[PDB]
Amino acid sequence: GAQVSSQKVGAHENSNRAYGGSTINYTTINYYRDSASNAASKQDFSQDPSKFTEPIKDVLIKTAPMLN
Amino acid sequence: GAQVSSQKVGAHENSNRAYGGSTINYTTINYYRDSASNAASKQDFSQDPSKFTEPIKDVLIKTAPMLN
Amino acid sequence: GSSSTAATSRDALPNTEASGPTHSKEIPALTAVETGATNPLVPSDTVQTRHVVQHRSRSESSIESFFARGACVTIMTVDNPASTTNKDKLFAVWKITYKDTVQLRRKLEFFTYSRFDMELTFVVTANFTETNNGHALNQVYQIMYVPPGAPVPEKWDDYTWQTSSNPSIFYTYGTAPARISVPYVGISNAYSHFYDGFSKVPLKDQSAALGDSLYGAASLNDFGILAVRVVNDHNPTKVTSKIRVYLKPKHIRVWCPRPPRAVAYYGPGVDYKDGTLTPLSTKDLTTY
Amino acid sequence: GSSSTAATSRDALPNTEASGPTHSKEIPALTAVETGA
Amino acid sequence: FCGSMMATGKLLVSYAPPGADPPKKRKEAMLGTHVIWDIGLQSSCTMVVPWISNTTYRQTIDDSFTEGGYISVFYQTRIVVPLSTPREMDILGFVSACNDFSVRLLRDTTHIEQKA
Amino acid sequence: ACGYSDRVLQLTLGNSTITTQEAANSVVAYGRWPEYLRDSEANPVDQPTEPDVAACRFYTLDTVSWTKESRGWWWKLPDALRDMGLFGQNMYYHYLGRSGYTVHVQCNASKFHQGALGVFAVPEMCLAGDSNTTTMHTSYQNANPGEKGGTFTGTFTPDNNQTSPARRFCPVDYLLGNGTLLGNAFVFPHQIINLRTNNCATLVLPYVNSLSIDSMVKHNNWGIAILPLAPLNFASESSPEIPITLTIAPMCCEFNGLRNITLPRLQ
Amino acid sequence: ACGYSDRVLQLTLGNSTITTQEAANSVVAYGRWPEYLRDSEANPVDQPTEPDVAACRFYTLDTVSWTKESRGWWWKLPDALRDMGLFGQNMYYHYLGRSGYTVHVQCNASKFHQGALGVFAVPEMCLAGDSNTTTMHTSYQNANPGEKGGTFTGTFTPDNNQTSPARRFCPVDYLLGNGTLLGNAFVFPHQIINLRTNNCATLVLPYVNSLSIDSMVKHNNWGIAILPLAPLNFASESSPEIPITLTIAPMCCEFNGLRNITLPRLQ
Ligand SMILES: CCCCCCCCCCCCCCCC(=O)O
Ligand SMILES: *C(=O)CCCCCCCCCCCCC
Ligand SMILES: *C(=O)CCCCCCCCCCCCC
Repeated sequence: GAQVSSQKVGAHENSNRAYGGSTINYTTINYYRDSASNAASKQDFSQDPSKFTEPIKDVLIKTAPMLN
Repeated sequence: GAQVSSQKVGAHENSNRAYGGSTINYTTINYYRDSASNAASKQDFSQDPSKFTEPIKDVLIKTAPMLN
Repeated sequence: GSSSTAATSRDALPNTEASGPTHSKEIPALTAVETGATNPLVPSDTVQTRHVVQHRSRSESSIESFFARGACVTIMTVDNPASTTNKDKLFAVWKITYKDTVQLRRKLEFFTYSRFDMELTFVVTANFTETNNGHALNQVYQIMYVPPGAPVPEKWDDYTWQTSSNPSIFYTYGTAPARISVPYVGISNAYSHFYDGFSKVPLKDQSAALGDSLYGAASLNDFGILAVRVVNDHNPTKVTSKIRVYLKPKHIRVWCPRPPRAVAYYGPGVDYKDGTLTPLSTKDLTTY
Repeated sequence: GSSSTAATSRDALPNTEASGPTHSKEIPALTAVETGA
Repeated sequence: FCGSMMATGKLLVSYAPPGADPPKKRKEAMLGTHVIWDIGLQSSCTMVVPWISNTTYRQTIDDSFTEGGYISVFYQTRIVVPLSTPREMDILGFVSACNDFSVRLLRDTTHIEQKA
Repeated sequence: ACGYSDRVLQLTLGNSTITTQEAANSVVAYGRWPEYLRDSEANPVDQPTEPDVAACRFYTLDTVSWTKESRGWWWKLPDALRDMGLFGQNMYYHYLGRSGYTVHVQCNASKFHQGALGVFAVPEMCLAGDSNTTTMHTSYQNANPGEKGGTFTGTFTPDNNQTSPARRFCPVDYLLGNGTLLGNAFVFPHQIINLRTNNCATLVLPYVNSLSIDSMVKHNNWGIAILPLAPLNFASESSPEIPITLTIAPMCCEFNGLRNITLPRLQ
Repeated sequence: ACGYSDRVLQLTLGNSTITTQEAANSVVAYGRWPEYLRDSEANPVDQPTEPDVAACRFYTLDTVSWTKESRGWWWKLPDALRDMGLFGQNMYYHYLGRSGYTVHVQCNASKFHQGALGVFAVPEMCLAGDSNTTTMHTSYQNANPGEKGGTFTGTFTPDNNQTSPARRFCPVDYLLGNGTLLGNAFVFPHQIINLRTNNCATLVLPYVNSLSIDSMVKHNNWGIAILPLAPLNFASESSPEIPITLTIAPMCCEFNGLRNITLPRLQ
């Protein structure tokens, strides 16, 4: 029950028949029934900051006057 | 997610139903998400030395006079 | 599932082709090094050759293979003394660099720029120093990476060793040498082995002291420090320890080849010292 | 057997687009922080 | 701008990328990146400090090699008020990152400690 | 057929043209012609200044003189061009800059003269200092001579004035002024002006650095080192002299981070 | 709908931005936006220099002060920008140049102040001299004040020192400093800063001349004249003052005939 995922490669070795290029993957297998035992996957999501940067009721159009 | 590659065999044991001959491969599995954690693959490329040995603007034809 | 594997480093070099006598206007042997080019000859250009199937390869002189070794870059000393000592418990602080030793430094300096992931391996040894029979229990060491800007420890036991964010290794004496990897962490697109410049422009309108800085220095290479301590509390018999740090540059690329260092190193720049400038020995021109 | 793997944490941030001179009623620079934005 | 509604004025907000004498006069500040702010019903004004840097990332400590340059504010005309109006007033400034901003190499902060 | 030749070249950049009738081909360092910064490698986001013909043109520096006692000369780039027309102005008005170069070294003589100059272009040409009590101490002013360049010496002479140290380079010729043997300088892009063969050297240099763009005022990307590999001689004269002239054109230069002008302390 | 307005503008050129919240629209002189010189109208054949963002950006000149006694101010272009950053350098390094401009005059006050400034852009703004014994005698130095500009006067005062004549302009305000009535200056591109209505004037000026390109150092293409059509007043104060600031950006400037830099006699 292996999970195979890709690595985001930073420094690439001089190689494209083994390392740097042809997508380098890594493998994870969970050994425990409790998910709290799992390592962190770090495959995380981002979001728009608007709930903090623009919490105003009427939409902000930046080219327009904020007050109108 | 195993990578299987071939070895370049130097000394061959007296065997061709197991070692020396029928291409000997080896296996790599990456255990970490960070590619910096990976071993080196050593599957590396070579290049022509010309950018150092012949950096001249007009092509060198060795049988010809270099100065003409 | 299973992945299975254009001139590669382990390919055989070119065969020698058979070539016979020659008499013509083709002149491979004559050349002009003023152009800046090296004459690309092979033996069949100037002697008769037989056919040879070449099997040798340049596999061991690829950049990766030339550098595929851990090299010692520093020795850090720490101790764990009695609590009754007038002297403070020694913890070590080392500014990370490959320039405190000479062998790896000389190899990297065949090039102007490089990119690599860094593998650090740590060998730890300890000994008693006072001719006493007292004993000590197995030590644990904390190796903390303190990146530029983070608080450097001032005492072996102050709050900085909490390491909530710095990475630390807790190494247990007598186990396999510790080891970590680090990515290419440079603030540039490649590490600079040589920087012909300054970190400050001195301005006319400013005092000379205010515009001054060291030649060839820049934060291009400030990587922070390693701080190391014996975690165990003070013991009645003093033990001293050494942490040897080994650096292997893996997944490496390099650019712009240079003549290698030919006289002894003298500080972290290219400076040289009087009395060390004579690398060549005596040999007469017509003596084999 | 083997499982194989929307803005993620490791995605590249947005590109800078080329932009030229401007003269108009569009006023991005003026704003009002009283709004809370 | 937190003066009264009757107060007017134009100010010049400037960013000078590093390497020259830091601006102490409007004449020099005006040669770098800048916004001339006209005070009025839109109460506030934003100057963007575009990422202009030699290195691909800067250090989070004072460091000359990765220095970032100079921010300054000048009077462009002057604050003008009618009679019966406060002649002195405050402005407040705010800073925030743009959507192209990132950080890396996690480290401890010097902003908290625990002595003994 | 038409008589075109390796030895006879014309170079034209901006409003300037160079001709030569005794060239030995020309070098493009590391095989890379100069280029503007690609969008995929870009870093400052402001619209760059690109002076084009105003700065990408041949500038001739002050001529020097080669004699039997000359040990060699060095210059740094962009430093040697810092006071050259609009290239110099664009350099000092901007925080950042990048530039490639065509370097043309000129030295003619006669069929009865002999001698050979190695002309080397070195990326990050860090030079050794004059001190045996402090390292990396050469001052900004002494590290940056501008167009007059500096010279190599055959003897290391440590500065012993610790009260007011000279803080300058002491570049020994057979150690390439940097602690490595001069015989190996040929791994750098180069040509040789050997007087019986040719009267000039031409090196086209791409911008080289570990960054896409950087501070030109703080950092020199290239050094030019000229050393006599074979000494000047002539007929049976004891003191021959022949001039050496440098002419350099910036190529594909672009600049970012415009502000007030930098006014550096140079003396 | 979104609230866009005539009165509220943002102008961005190079690394510089102007905002205004009390504009009275803006003027494009003779309906012609600035432009680079077309090939069909070209004349010097050398490849021109086009500095683009290095010079086409807002430069702010020294601020002046408007009082009840002010008779008016004048500046000439390109002269007022001759010492402005890379625009000034490109101007002096080249024989020829052409440029258009965005001129933004700034003057705010309060709802209790009053007064009105006529801001006129005049092609070939030739001004009258101070002499009644010699004509066309104003010197180059006095005709070209640079960024400080000059002023109008309400009284003609002939220079009577024939030993060492002052050789300057004596520009009378109601005669537009040139012998024609000021009430007719409105046939030139203009705006009025009337303090109850607006706090700025914006004039976009095309390059105008009887030639495609010319000597910027010899010839000013445009004059900017600012005169109080209605005098400054405030509450019941006898000596009110409010500042006037000029900010000008060159647009589409291009230059030909590069050589060593012009070093003019300006005093
Ligand atoms: C717990 C261990 C942490 C180890 C932290 C490693 C920190 C980065 C070190 C960078 C090494 C750079 C080597 C090349 C230096 C150069 O530019 O000359
Ligand atoms: C998916 O899990 C099937 C593939 C199995 C691959 C080998 C498993 C390696 C050993 C895991 C042992 C069990 C852990 C508790
Ligand atoms: C590809 O990875 C699928 C085949 C899995 C073969 C067995 C894996 C062996 C154990 C790897 C454990 C996970 C490492 C973090």
